[PDB]
Amino acid sequence: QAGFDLLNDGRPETLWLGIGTLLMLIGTFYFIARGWGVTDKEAREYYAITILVPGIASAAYLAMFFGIGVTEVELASGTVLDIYYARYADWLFTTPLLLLDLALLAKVDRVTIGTLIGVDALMIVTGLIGALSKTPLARYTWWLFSTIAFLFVLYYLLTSLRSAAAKRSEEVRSTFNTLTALVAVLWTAYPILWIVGTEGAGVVGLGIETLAFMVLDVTAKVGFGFVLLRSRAILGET
Amino acid sequence: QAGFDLLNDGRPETLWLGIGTLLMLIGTFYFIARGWGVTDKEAREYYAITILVPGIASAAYLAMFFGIGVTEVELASGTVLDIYYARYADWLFTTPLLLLDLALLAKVDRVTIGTLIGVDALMIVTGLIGALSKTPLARYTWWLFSTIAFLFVLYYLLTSLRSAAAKRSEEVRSTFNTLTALVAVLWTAYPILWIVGTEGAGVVGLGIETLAFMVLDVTAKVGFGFVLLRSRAILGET
Amino acid sequence: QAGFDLLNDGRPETLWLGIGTLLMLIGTFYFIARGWGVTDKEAREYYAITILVPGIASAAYLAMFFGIGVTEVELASGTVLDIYYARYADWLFTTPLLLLDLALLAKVDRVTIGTLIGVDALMIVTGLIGALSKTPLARYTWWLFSTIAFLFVLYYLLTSLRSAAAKRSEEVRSTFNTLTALVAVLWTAYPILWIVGTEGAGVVGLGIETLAFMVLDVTAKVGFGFVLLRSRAILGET
Ligand SMILES: CC(C)CCC[C@@H](C)CCC[C@@H](C)CCC[C@@H](C)CCOC[C@@H](CO[C@H]1O[C@H](CO)[C@@H](O)[C@H](O)[C@H]1O)OCC[C@H](C)CCC[C@H](C)CCC[C@H](C)CCCC(C)C
Ligand SMILES: CC(C)CCC[C@@H](C)CCC[C@@H](C)CCC[C@@H](C)CCOC[C@@H](CO[C@H]1O[C@H](CO)[C@@H](O)[C@H](O)[C@H]1O)OCC[C@H](C)CCC[C@H](C)CCC[C@H](C)CCCC(C)C
Ligand SMILES: CC(C)CCC[C@@H](C)CCC[C@@H](C)CCC[C@@H](C)CCOC[C@@H](CO[C@H]1O[C@H](CO)[C@@H](O)[C@H](O)[C@H]1O)OCC[C@H](C)CCC[C@H](C)CCC[C@H](C)CCCC(C)C
Ligand SMILES: CC(/C=C/C=C(C)/C=C/C=C(C)/C=C/[C@H](CCC(C)(C)O)C(C)(C)O)=C\C=C\C=C(C)\C=C\C=C(C)\C=C\C=C(C)\C=C\[C@H](CCC(C)(C)O)C(C)(C)O
Ligand SMILES: CC(/C=C/C=C(C)/C=C/C=C(C)/C=C/[C@H](CCC(C)(C)O)C(C)(C)O)=C\C=C\C=C(C)\C=C\C=C(C)\C=C\C=C(C)\C=C\[C@H](CCC(C)(C)O)C(C)(C)O
Ligand SMILES: CC(/C=C/C=C(C)/C=C/C=C(C)/C=C/[C@H](CCC(C)(C)O)C(C)(C)O)=C\C=C\C=C(C)\C=C\C=C(C)\C=C\C=C(C)\C=C\[C@H](CCC(C)(C)O)C(C)(C)O
Ligand SMILES: *C/C=C(C)/C=C/C=C(C)/C=C/C1=C(C)CCCC1(C)C
Ligand SMILES: *C/C=C(C)/C=C/C=C(C)/C=C/C1=C(C)CCCC1(C)C
Ligand SMILES: *C/C=C(C)/C=C/C=C(C)/C=C/C1=C(C)CCCC1(C)C
Repeated sequence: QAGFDLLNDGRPETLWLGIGTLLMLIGTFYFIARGWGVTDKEAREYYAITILVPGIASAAYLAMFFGIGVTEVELASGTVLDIYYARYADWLFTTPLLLLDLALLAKVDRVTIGTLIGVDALMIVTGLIGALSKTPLARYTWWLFSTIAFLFVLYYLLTSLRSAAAKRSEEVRSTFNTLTALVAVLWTAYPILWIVGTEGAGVVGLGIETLAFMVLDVTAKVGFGFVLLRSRAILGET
Repeated sequence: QAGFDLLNDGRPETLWLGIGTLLMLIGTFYFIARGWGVTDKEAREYYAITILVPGIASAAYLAMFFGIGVTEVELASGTVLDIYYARYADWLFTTPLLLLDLALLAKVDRVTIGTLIGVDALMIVTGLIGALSKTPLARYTWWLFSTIAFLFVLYYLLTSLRSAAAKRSEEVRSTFNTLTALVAVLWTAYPILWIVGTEGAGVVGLGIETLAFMVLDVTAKVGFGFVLLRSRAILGET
Repeated sequence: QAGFDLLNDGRPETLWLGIGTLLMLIGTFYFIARGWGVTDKEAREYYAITILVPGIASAAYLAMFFGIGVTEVELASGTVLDIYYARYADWLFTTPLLLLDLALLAKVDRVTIGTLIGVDALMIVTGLIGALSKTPLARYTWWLFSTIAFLFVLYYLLTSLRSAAAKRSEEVRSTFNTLTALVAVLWTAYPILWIVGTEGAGVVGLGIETLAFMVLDVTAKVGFGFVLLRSRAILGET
C-alpha cells in the first residue's frame, strides 16, 4: 500500500503530499475570501490567526512534496528511515496558533496563553529530536518526553481553558467544546501514528502514514477552521 | 565584474560584504548615539526597533563575509551555486521590524501587525526554501510562492496601514508616506535581483549581485532608519 | 580529568550531562509542584516563566547527553573540536526568560523588555556562529561581537532595570538585587569558560568544561529560580 510517484523520484507518497498541499491552499484562500469583508475586530482576529495555519501548512506540504522537506536518518543498526522533518517545522507554528484560537474563545489571561505555547513548542521540538535520533533508546525517550508535554497541554485545555469558556455565553461555550473535543481526539492521533509508523515500530508504511497525516492535518486545519469561522462565537458576544 | 578577494579564499564579493558589514555597524552605533539621550517613550520605541535592524544585519553580513553564512547548493543538473543563506536569516527578523516601524507610525491594531509579520515571515522562509532547492520547477515555484506573500504585504501596507496613517497628524502622515514609498520600491527590487541573479536566470554575476544587495540593504536599513529617526513624527504627536 | 562514559561512546563528559539533565528535571517538577496551588496572577507569571527555563534546559541537556546535541567542527588547521551546539539553542530561549523575570520584578515598560531580549538573542546567536567557525580570526571576532552585546545587556540591567526596581517596595527591591548580582557574576563566567575551554585557548578539558557549565547552568537555573520563587516579592506588593 502506497500511492503514486508524482515526481518520478521513487516516492509514491508524494501523491498524498500533493493532495495535502492542494487542500491546504484552497483552505487558505477560502478562509481569506470568506473573511475578506469582516470588519469585526474580534472576528478578524480569529480569521487572521486561522488563515495563517493552513497557509504555513501549505508551505510545509509543498516542501515535503518536492522532497526538500525530507531527510534520510541512518539508525544505529544501519536501517535508513525517511524522516519528513518539515512536519515539525509546520507544527512548531501551527499548533500554538490553533491553541491561540482556543485561548481567545475562552478569554483566558496572557499567562495561560504563554504557558500553552511554551509547553506545546517543547512538545514539537522534542518530537523532532526523537525523529532524528539514531538510537532506539533515544528515539523512544524523546517520544515519551514530548508526550508528557502533550499531557500538560491537554490538561490545561480541559481545565483552565474549559472552566473559563464555561463562564462565557452559550454560543461561545458551545463552539469551544466542539473544538477542544476535536483537538483532544485528533491531536492524540499524532503520537500514535508516530510510534506505529516508520519513526517507530513501523507496522504502518510510509505511504499509508503520509495519507493518514494528510487526513489528520486537513481535518485539524481546514476542518477546525471551518467549524470556527462558521460559528457566531467569533462575533463579539451576546 | 566582481570585486576584491579580501580573505584569499577565492571570493571577490567579500569586498562588498565587508563594506556592507562596516556600513551596518556604523549605522547601528550612530543610531544608538543619536538616540542615547531620548526620554520620550514613543521615540525610544522607534529607536529601539530601528537600532536592532542594522544590528542584526551586521551579524548577517559579517557571517557572509567570513564565509560562514554561505553554502554550496548543487542543482539537479550538477551546476553549483553559492547561496548566501544568511541573508534570509537576516530578513526573517529585519523585515518584520521595519514593518513594525511602519505599523507604529500608522497606529494600527495588534491584529494588523500580527498579520504583516506572519505573512512577511512566510515570504522570507519560502524564499529560503526556493534558494536551497535543487530543481528549477521547485526553485521558481517557491519564488512565485514567496512573491504572492509579498503581494499581500504590500497590499495591506498601501491600504490598511496607509488609511490609518492618513488619519494622523500631517507630520506623522508625511513620514509614513516617505517610508512606505521607499519600502515599495526598494523591497520590490529583491525578488528581481533574485530571479536575475545566480539564484535564478543568472544574467547577473555573484559579484555584482552582492554589490546590489549591499546597496539595497544599506538603503533599506540605514537610509530608512535615517529618514525615520530624523523626523518629528517619532515624537508623540501634535 | 574527565568523568564517566555513560553511553559507551567514548564521551566521559556524558556523566556531567546526565547529572545536569537529572538536576534540571527535578528542578522543573519541584517548581511545578511548589507553584501548583498558586492563584495569584502575578506569582503564577513568575512561576510559569521560571518553570519553562529548567524545562527547556532539560531538553537541551538530554540532547547533549545522547550525543544528538553535539557536532564535530573541523578547524582550518585540521584540529577537530566537539561543539555542544545544543547549549546555544538552550540559551536562545532561557536567557530571555530569566531576563524576563528580572524585567517583571523591576516593572519596566515593554520597550525595555524588547530591547533586552533582542540584544540577549543577538549575544547567543553570535556566540553560536563563533562556536561553529573554522578560522581563529572568525572564532574570536564572534566572541568579541557577542561580548559587546552582553555588555549592553549587563548595562541596562544595572541601570534601567536597577533604577526602576529601586522605586518598588523593599521586599521587591531586595529580591531584585539578589538576582541581578547573581546574574552579573554567574553569566560573566560563560564567556570566560568559553575562551579558556575547547572553543578557545583550550586550557580546560572538555570533561572539566562540561562539569563547569553544568554547575553554572544548574545555579543560574534552579538556584535563581529557588531564590525567586521563594521570595515574597513575587506576590503582588505591599
Ligand atoms: C525551537 C527553536 C530551537 C528553533 C526552531 C526550529 C527550526 C530551526 C526548524 C529547523 C529544524 C532543522 C534542524 C531541520 C532538520 C534538517 C535535517 C536534514 C538535519 C538534522 O540534523 C539536525 C541535528 C544536527 O546533527 C547532525 O549533523 C551533524 C553534522 O553533520 C552530524 O555529526 C550529526 O550526527 C547529525 O545528527 O541537530 C538537531 C537539533 C538538536 C537536537 C538541538 C536541541 C534542541 C533544543 C533542546 C531546543 C530548545 C527549544 C525549546 C523547546 C523552546 C521552548 C521555548 C518556550 C519556553 C517559549
Ligand atoms: C521560520 C522557522 C522555521 C525557523 C527560523 C529559520 C532559522 C532556523 C534559519 C536557519 C536556516 C538554516 C536551514 C540555514 C541553511 C543551512 C544550509 C547550509 C543547509 C540547507 O539545507 C537545509 C534543508 C536540509 O536538507 C539538506 O540536508 C539533508 C541531509 O544532509 C540532505 O539529504 C538534503 O538533500 C539537503 O537539502 O532543509 C531546509 C528547511 C525545509 C525546506 C523546512 C520547510 C520550512 C517550513 C515550511 C517553515 C514554516 C515556517 C512559517 C513560514 C512560519 C510563519 C509563522 C507565522 C504564522 C507567524
Ligand atoms: C535566531 C534564529 C536565526 C533561529 C534560531 C536558531 C535555531 C535554528 C537553532 C539551530 C541551530 C543549528 C544551526 C544547530 C547547529 C547544527 C550543526 C551540526 C550545523 C552547523 O552548521 C551551521 C552552518 C551551516 O554551514 C555548514 O554546512 C554547509 C553545508 O554542508 C558547509 O558547506 C559549511 O562549511 C558548514 O559550516 O550555518 C550556521 C548559521 C549561519 C552563521 C547564519 C547566521 C545567523 C544570523 C546572523 C542570525 C540573525 C538572528 C538575530 C541575532 C535575531 C535577533 C532578533 C532581535 C532583533 C529580536
Ligand atoms: C521538561 C518536562 C516537562 C516540562 C513541564 C513544564 C515546562 C510545565 C509547565 C507548567 C506551567 C508553566 C504551569 C502553570 C500553571 C499556572 C496556571 C496558568 C497561568 C497557566 O493558567 C500552574 C498552576 C503554576 O501549574 C518533562 C520531561 C520529561 C522527561 C522524561 C520523562 C525523561 C525520561 C528519560 C529517561 C527514561 C532516560 C533513560 C535513560 C537510560 C535508561 C540510560 C541508561 C544508560 C545506558 C544506555 C545504553 C548504553 C544501554 O544505551 C545507563 C544504564 C545509566 O548507563
Ligand atoms: C502559487 C502557489 C503554489 C504554486 C504551485 C505550483 C505552480 C505547482 C506546480 C506543480 C507542477 C507543475 C507539478 C507537476 C508534476 C510533474 C513534475 C516533474 C516530474 C516534471 O518535475 C505532475 C505533472 C503533476 O506530475 C502557492 C501560494 C501560496 C500562498 C499562500 C500560502 C498565501 C497565504 C496568505 C495568507 C496567510 C494571507 C493572510 C491574510 C490575512 C491574515 C488577512 C487579514 C485581513 C484582516 C485585516 C487586518 C486585521 C490585518 O487589518 C482580512 C480582511 C481578513 O483579509
Ligand atoms: C566588535 C564588532 C566587530 C569586530 C570585527 C573585527 C575586529 C574584524 C576584523 C577583521 C580583520 C582583522 C580582517 C582582516 C583581513 C585579512 C583576514 C585574513 C586573510 C588574514 O584572515 C584584511 C587585512 C582586511 O584583508 C562588532 C560589534 C557589533 C555590535 C553590535 C551589532 C551591537 C548592537 C547593539 C544594539 C542592537 C544596541 C541596542 C540598544 C538599544 C535598543 C537601546 C535602547 C535605549 C532605550 C532605553 C530602553 C527603552 C531600552 O529602556 C537607548 C537610550 C535608546 O539607548
Ligand atoms: C496541524 C497540526 C497539528 C494540530 C499537530 C499536532 C501534533 C501533535 C499533538 C503532535 C504530538 C507528538 C507527540 C505527543 C510525541 C512525539 C511526536 C509528535 C510531535 C508527533
Ligand atoms: C533589510 C532587508 C529587507 C528590507 C529585505 C526585503 C526582502 C524582500 C522584500 C524579499 C523578497 C523575496 C521574494 C518576493 C521572492 C523570493 C526571494 C526573496 C526572499 C528575495
Ligand atoms: C541558563 C543559561 C544562562 C543564564 C546562560 C548565559 C549565557 C551567557 C551570558 C553567554 C555569553 C557568551 C558570550 C558573552 C560570548 C560568546 C559565547 C557565549 C554565548 C558563551
